Amino acid sequence: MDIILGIRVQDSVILASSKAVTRGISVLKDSDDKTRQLSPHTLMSFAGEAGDTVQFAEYIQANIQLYSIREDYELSPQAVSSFVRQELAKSIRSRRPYQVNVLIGGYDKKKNKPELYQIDYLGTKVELPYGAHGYSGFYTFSLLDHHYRPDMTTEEGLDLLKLCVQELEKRMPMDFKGVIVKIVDKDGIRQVDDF
Amino acid sequence: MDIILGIRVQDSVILASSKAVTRGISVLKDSDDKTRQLSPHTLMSFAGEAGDTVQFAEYIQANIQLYSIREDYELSPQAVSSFVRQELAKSIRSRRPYQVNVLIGGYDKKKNKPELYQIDYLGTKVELPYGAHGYSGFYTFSLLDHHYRPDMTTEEGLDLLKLCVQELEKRMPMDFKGVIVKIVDKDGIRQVDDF
Amino acid sequence: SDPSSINGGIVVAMTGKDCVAIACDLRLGSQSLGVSNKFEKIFHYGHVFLGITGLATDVTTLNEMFRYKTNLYKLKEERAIEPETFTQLVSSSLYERRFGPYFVGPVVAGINSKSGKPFIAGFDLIGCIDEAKDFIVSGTASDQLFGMCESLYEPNLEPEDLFETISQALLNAADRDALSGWGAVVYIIKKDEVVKRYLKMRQD
Amino acid sequence: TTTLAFRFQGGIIVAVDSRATAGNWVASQTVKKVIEINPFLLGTMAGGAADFQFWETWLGSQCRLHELREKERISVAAASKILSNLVYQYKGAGLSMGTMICGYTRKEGPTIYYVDSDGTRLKGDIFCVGSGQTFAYGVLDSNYKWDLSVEDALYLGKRSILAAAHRDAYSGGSVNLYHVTEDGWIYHGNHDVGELFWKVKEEEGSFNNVIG
Amino acid sequence: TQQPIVTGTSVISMKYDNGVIIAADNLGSYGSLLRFNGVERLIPVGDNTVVGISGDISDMQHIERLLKDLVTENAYDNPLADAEEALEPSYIFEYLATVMYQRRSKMNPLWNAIIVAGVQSNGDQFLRYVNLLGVTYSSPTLATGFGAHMANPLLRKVVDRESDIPKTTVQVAEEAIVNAMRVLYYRDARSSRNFSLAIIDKNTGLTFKKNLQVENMKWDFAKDIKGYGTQKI
Amino acid sequence: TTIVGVKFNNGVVIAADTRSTQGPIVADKNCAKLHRISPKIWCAGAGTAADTEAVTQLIGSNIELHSLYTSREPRVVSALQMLKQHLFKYQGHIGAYLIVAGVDPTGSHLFSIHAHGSTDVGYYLSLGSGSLAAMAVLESHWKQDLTKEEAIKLASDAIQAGIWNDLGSGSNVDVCVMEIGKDAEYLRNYLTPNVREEKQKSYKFPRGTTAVLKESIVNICDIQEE
Amino acid sequence: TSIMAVTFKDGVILGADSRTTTGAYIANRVTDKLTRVHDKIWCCRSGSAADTQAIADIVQYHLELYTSQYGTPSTETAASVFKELCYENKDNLTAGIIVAGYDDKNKGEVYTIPLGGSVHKLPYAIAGSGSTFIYGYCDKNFRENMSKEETVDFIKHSLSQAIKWDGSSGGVIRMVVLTAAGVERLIFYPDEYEQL
Amino acid sequence: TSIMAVTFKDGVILGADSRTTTGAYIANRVTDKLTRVHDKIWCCRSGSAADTQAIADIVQYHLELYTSQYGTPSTETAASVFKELCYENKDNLTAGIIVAGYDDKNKGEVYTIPLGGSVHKLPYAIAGSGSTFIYGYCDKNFRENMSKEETVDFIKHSLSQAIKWDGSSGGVIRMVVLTAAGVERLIFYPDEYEQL
Amino acid sequence: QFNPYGDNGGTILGIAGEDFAVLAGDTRNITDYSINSRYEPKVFDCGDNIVMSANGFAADGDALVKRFKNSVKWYHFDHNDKKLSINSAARNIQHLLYGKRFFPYYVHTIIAGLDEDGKGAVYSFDPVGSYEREQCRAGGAAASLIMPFLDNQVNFKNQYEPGTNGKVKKPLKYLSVEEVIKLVRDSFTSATERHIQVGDGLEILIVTKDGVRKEFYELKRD
Ligand SMILES: *[B]([O])([O])[C]([C][C]([C])[C])[N]C(=O)[C]([C]C1=[C][C]=[C][C]=[C]1)[N]C(=O)C1=[C]N=[C][C]=N1
Ligand SMILES: *[B]([O])([O])[C]([C][C]([C])[C])[N]C(=O)[C]([C]C1=[C][C]=[C][C]=[C]1)[N]C(=O)C1=[C]N=[C][C]=N1
Ligand SMILES: *[B]([O])([O])[C]([C][C]([C])[C])[N]C(=O)[C]([C]C1=[C][C]=[C][C]=[C]1)[N]C(=O)C1=[C]N=[C][C]=N1
Ligand SMILES: *[B]([O])([O])[C]([C][C]([C])[C])[N]C(=O)[C]([C]C1=[C][C]=[C][C]=[C]1)[N]C(=O)C1=[C]N=[C][C]=N1
Ligand SMILES: [Cl-]
Ligand SMILES: [Cl-]
Ligand SMILES: [Mg+2]
Ligand SMILES: [Mg+2]
Ligand SMILES: [Mg+2]
Ligand SMILES: [Mg+2]
Repeated sequence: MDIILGIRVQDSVILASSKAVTRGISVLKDSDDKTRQLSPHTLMSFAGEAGDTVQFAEYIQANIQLYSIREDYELSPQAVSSFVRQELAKSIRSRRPYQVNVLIGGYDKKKNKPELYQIDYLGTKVELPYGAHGYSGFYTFSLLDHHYRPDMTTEEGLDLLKLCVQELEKRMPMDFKGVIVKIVDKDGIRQVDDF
Repeated sequence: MDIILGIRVQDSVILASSKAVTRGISVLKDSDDKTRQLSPHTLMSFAGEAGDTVQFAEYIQANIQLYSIREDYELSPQAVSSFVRQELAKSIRSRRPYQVNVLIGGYDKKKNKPELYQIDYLGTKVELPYGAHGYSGFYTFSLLDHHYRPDMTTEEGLDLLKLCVQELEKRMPMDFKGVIVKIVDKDGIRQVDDF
Repeated sequence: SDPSSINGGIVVAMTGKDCVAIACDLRLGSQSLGVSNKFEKIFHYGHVFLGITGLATDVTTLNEMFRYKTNLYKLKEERAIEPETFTQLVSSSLYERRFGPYFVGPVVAGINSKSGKPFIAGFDLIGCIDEAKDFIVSGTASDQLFGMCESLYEPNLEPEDLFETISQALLNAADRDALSGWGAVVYIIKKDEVVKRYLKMRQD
Repeated sequence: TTTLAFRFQGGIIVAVDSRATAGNWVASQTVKKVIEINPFLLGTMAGGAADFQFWETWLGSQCRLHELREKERISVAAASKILSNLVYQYKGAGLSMGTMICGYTRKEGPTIYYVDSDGTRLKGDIFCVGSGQTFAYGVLDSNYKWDLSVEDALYLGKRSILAAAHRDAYSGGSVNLYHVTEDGWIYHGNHDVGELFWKVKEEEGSFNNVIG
Repeated sequence: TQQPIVTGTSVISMKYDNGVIIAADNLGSYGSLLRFNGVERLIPVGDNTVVGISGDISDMQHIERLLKDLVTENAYDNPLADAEEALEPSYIFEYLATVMYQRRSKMNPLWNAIIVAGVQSNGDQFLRYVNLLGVTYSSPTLATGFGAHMANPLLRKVVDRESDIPKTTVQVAEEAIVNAMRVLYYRDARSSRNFSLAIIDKNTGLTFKKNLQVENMKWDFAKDIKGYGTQKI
Repeated sequence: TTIVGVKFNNGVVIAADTRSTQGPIVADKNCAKLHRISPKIWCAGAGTAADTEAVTQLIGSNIELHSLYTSREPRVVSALQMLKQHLFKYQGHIGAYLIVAGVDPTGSHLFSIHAHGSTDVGYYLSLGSGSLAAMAVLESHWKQDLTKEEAIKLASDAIQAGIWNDLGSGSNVDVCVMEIGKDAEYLRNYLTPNVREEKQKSYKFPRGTTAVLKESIVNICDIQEE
Repeated sequence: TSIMAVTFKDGVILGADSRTTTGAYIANRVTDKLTRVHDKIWCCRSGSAADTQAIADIVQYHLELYTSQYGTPSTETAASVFKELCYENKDNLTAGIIVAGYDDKNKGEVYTIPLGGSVHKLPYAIAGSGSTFIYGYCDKNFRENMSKEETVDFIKHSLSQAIKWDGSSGGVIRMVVLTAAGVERLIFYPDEYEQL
Repeated sequence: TSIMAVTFKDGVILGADSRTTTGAYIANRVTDKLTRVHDKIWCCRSGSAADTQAIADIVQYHLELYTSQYGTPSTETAASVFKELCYENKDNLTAGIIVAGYDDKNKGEVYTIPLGGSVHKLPYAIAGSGSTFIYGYCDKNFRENMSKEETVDFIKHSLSQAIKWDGSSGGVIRMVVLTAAGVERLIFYPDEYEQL
Repeated sequence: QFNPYGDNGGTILGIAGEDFAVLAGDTRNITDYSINSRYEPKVFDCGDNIVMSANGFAADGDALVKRFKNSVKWYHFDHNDKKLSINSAARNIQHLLYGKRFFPYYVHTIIAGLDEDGKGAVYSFDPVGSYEREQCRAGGAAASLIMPFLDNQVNFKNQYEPGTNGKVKKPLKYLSVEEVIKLVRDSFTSATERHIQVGDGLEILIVTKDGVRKEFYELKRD
């Protein structure tokens, strides 16, 4: 799929992901949620080749949920991101690799810190204050470089995120049919229904 | 992937043409008029390969304006369309052909009839009630097949045109930044500033 | 396309008098796009330091792999691995992937705890050992680093002088490379103390 | 490369970077990417080119010949079209250039024309061209207004190039500013990015991601 | 653009104290077939220059006619054609170098590597190389094809730099050339035993030696070599 | 790379330059191209550096185990057979071009091995990008019944020819002499005809020249007691 | 490469040049292309040196193991083992091999195995790049039941021409004589065979 | 194609096969490859039939016009005109031509012009695909100043072998004798030359 | 297929002083892994106190230099023996290079001399004619090895003044002709060590108001 964004603020992680699904000439759907909840305080958005994206996201989801049941314990965002990276790093030298780029936004309940991880299909992990995949970064990073602070509130983060989406809507050729925004904080994961 | 549309109603010809200009990754402009007035009662919209489009449109424009001055007489839409077709038919077997598709909407003051001509870069002329170039037709023709009448008013034509643009805006992947609509009738050529 | 220059980056190592220095830039990119200015390329296992340039996923993978192997080494041997031994381990590990190699340019640096002798070594992506006396270079600006090191370097430099030499070798090489820069780190290594310094450099 | 140019109250701002690369190798950090065509017209460069050194210097000769013949300053529209018609003859022949022909005349006012190696010729208010254009557009769009002071407009252009110089690997070196009125273009300093970045970071409170 | 068909291999040459020596074998190869065994590839121009040519033989023959025509043209309205205004090595070379570069620039090259060896009016040694690309260079030793790889190393042991030229006699230089020709016969799969050798001396003039043969070859040790490793019989 | 081997009266000598290259860049100026398969069987290697090292180590390891198994000093033909069969299996993809030499109970031996697994016997051999410059010298100066002193001279002269005339070769000359009834002597940097001249200037910087953001002590020691 | 094997009254003689080439460079000018798979069964090798050596090595192993179990193998048996390798691995091999041997029962025999892997029993055989130039000569000059001296002259003259015209062939002319008397090696140097 | 020209005491003889092939189909089994550019200057044609005919036609035109102005041309002159065409149009031609002629002053001469466009004056010349197989034979059996009958036998035996081994060559052996006496055509059928 | 281009290797270096200019270049000429010549002059005096070198493909390089020398000659004829200024020479070369835009001179051209104010001047070109005045420029095979060193030692990049810690830069003090030659020699000695196409000899041409002077230095021959 097309545009996925992430921004880590003071006390939460915010993930924006486009709603459009284009199969060639037509936009088949304009309300697609390009994300999966891996655990109560860990959310992974994704974008890449069709099929591979969901297949991968659900495979990861199942594995983390299996871990959660076995140990009766939620893995840290760092731990989940490392697991995910290894799966992609394993994948890239396979017969047919997973062609999937992901953002992992999680709130670490132990350290009481939000954490955003950006991992591409090669298995290239980086912890960031704000991240993106594909052409999304080319437009947004210049805005985020300017306006971003580590002590921003969630409402300030959403406003900065709106400014990013507006710039994408102005300068990107593809109509991505807006974004679904989700917030990950100490209280868990919720969706901003109006954006 | 520029969208240019045409519809011939009772007493006028209406040409809609997208405003977007995309140079790869960025939309450089969102207010581009993809049309030239060849004569007071003849308008040509165009879409094709960058540079070639305007170069061709202006070359045609100059030739028709030269004819108008020489004879102190406006050529019929049919005559202009035939001239244009020949230029493209000549072009296709050149060293470097004009890669330009056009719609020629004109009002014939002799016969008191609106006329719409669709000509592709190969020099393939067809007189139509409604026409389009590129992928535009794939979405719109099904709507036009259903709703079109030969006795429609200009206001009814604009409403049917809005329905076409809405469907394009819904199902096309590319954001073409809306359209500039122009009407060609007995009184000449005017632009619908609000659309 | 070329795996060794997608992410970009550089590593350089030098020997001094009773000391070694290893240094790297901090850039990680997706070709033209700069992605991270905190991607450190120098890791350490005990007193043995390893810098890795090249494809970032493999940089990470190999660090995790040599951490894995040096930890088991320590449990069984009941002692920390030495630079000479680690160099051989790196070479072995890389060559076993001969026809499906990690796209990396590793650089070992450290001081032998028993003999006190300063040691550096470089590798190609399939395990060939380049055990130089003077200096080792690696990454997208290796040509530039070769040019800097070959002119700036002199033997038997004191730790605080060596720091200036390696820092200037890296900085000026990185500035003549589009895919390197965005910060830099220099490790000055002595027999029983290690100082790590972040350099202030142009951020373009 | 990052080059921008935008119309505003005080005329036109033009801002460019200074970097030239051959692959990953940085060839030059000191490149003039603004051809001072004459005292009243400016032109930018981008695209693996420098074809535009020859052709925009040539354009200056054509513009000089025009005002000798017509006893009148050439229009921005006429100047830009001489260049666009020229490159159109050479269409298909080589690589990828992109330019902004900038000027201010009495009849037109402040005018910018995006001319392109594919033959494209677009009039417009704002343009960013080059490998770092998207980064520049981000800063420019969010902070652009018609009612900007000459001081603030100059800074916005400087800041937009800095934004791209930072992210885009093939942009950087230094920023060359120009301000264009009908009385002529005015040069506004060569600004090294190495020094400009730390200056802007500290003063503006931006680039919190980077450690300094 | 073409491909070479009938080809001539190495042309080797060096300077010595009073002049230059140049040599080339008498073979015209047709791929792996050693088709023509009587081909002269050293072509003298006047009594002070010898042009040695390798590569395509049809193009060589064309160049040969150009040089022949050059001498004719130089004699026209030139009372000093056999004296002050006679053709120099430098004149003959620059002409060829002009042609070779012009032809490469029309994407229709004369598929050759040429070495113009000679002695100037003032007694200076002339030795310069030119090829199908129009590339030119001069050196105390020059060689084409395989000669570049095998002859030069041997010839450079005699004249390693400019200062060694006055110290090298014609006997020592000729010996080095003749030895180099033997080495090329051992190791070049498209060479012949028969060759021609030319000496252009500022005192004794042009000496052109035809029908020379590689002699004093070492082959006896072949009898002792058996199998490719473990075989004893 | 220039590597040579030369037979003589009572043994065999091999030699090699010390330049390693990646394209037009010199990767190592003092590379070690002479590899020890066993105490009295040494080989010189050209082509891909990792391969010549790896393939020699492997065969050398198996040769050692074989020598312990058979209670006999290893033979050159064993190293030759084991190398060629390995290289052949990999169809030239292991880029190792070797000159294998040594002394054993059978006598003194000199062989060459190519990447595809072909072997050649000879009294004088040369491999690598400078083999043509080396072979020119060998063909000009080699004779039967060479002494030890003459063979070392001829071998190092052949390497020099490559060093000077071939851009793929350079720096120093390594030699290894393996005489019958004697320990093999490995002469590392036998010749050093390419020492760099003194630089015109010292580029030692004044301390505090480099701008620094942060400093910190790195904990290399283990977790501490108390 | 110019190789040939010729049967005569007393047995068979194998003949070969000594040139190994990497393109136009002569990698080895004193190569031994006549190689031994058994006491009195030898072969001439053409094409890839690596392939023909690997093959010849394996064949010698098979015939050594054959001998240990079933006694001395026939020349036909040796040719069959060569064939089995060349045929079954035709996609990955470039080997033109001439097998030649001497029994007391069958006397001198010659089998040629070209690229395909096919076997062809003949009175004499020629192969390698340089053989093309001597088809005419060999066909005209070959007789059956020649003497040893006549057969040596036939091979010497034939290979001399093959060498003269083929760039890939050259050096010394090696020969190996296979008769009841035993195994005799012969060598002929350029100065001798060139003037013929 | 197997073609050859051989000088002898009384003059020169041109020889050729008669096979024209489209791949493996014999388009013409009775082709005349010996063609006349002047009274006593002929040529043997190999390679493209279309190219060699177009060339030979043009050469005959040039020598006819030469004769009208400057009298009878030399065989060298004829070879030079052939060369000029083959050399200057080397990119678009596939023609291997042997020129052979008889003067009273120069007697029998033979010039061979291979693909490149180069000229080579020789005592005798062989060319065409089938010539490869008779380099060895022709080199061994050629003598200078042979008789007419000896030269006919030399060509017959040579081309016989070339035909025997080369698929592209076959049919009848045509010959053309050029001497002071005049121009004699000879033909030799399969039954005659195959049993040699 | 015929490839009309080739790489003859080598490396050149131009440094502009306060009242002088140097244009240095190694004398080694090569193809692939063979040395053609150990001394083949690459930097030429073109008259009017201008020195030039067109590094890369020697045939195109020799052609270009030849044509510029010719341009200088015809400049004197056509304009009353007027001295061709370095800025005018540079622009003239742009037109020579761009004149073959669609079949380029495969060379990296550098000229050096004095501007009309007497100050040192170095101009640098790409193969298709783009040019720019510079204080410092290395061109050719080993340009990537030399330029970073020159940024550091000529323009004092990344160097700051002790005690201030990154706050105050090192001042851009002018370099003497003796100081420049030291940097030139060390650049080529270093380039020779790590680049196989660089060596044999170093020829430097120094341009002052007094005229053009030459200096030659040995380089390693391996
Ligand atoms: B910019 O990055 O587009 C820049 C503009 C140019 C006028 C200096 N282009 C270049 O630097 C190009 C390479 C390139 C990089 C990225 C996108 C497109 C092109 N280089 C050159 O034009 C160049 C390189 N070396 C010498 C001279 N010119
Ligand atoms: B010699 O020039 O053949 C030399 C011998 C080697 C055993 C030290 N070869 C090399 O140095 C090879 C050349 C080569 C380049 C590229 C691909 C394969 C071979 N170099 C290396 O193996 C090499 C390259 N970079 C780093 C380390 N080693
Ligand atoms: B002969 O020329 O066929 C010869 C016989 C071989 C058994 C020694 N073969 C070669 O010389 C081959 C190449 C070749 C030449 C002509 C036809 C077919 C093949 N040479 C090699 O295999 C070779 C080349 N370089 C090093 C080692 N081996
Ligand atoms: B001979 O085989 O070269 C022969 C001589 C020709 C003058 C009659 N040539 C041909 O038969 C050619 C094909 C060819 C075969 C072998 C080598 C080169 C070329 N045949 C034709 O030109 C031909 C084929 N079909 C119809 C007409 N002509
Ligand atoms: Cl062999
Ligand atoms: Cl015919
Ligand atoms: Mg149509
Ligand atoms: Mg940047
Ligand atoms: Mg060398
Ligand atoms: Mg037949």
